Amino acid sequence: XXNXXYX
Ligand SMILES: *[C@@H]1O[C@H](CO)[C@@H](O)[C@H](O)[C@H]1O[C@H]1C[C@](C)(N)[C@H](O)[C@H](C)O1
Repeated sequence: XXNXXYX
């Protein structure tokens, strides 16, 4: 799960 980036 979670997410992140940076785009
Ligand atoms: C993004 O995740 C890293 C790893 O857990 C943390 O060290 C970091 O503090 C975190 O960044 C925060 C601050 C930011 C970039 N303004 C965003 O709100 C993110 C989602 O959370």
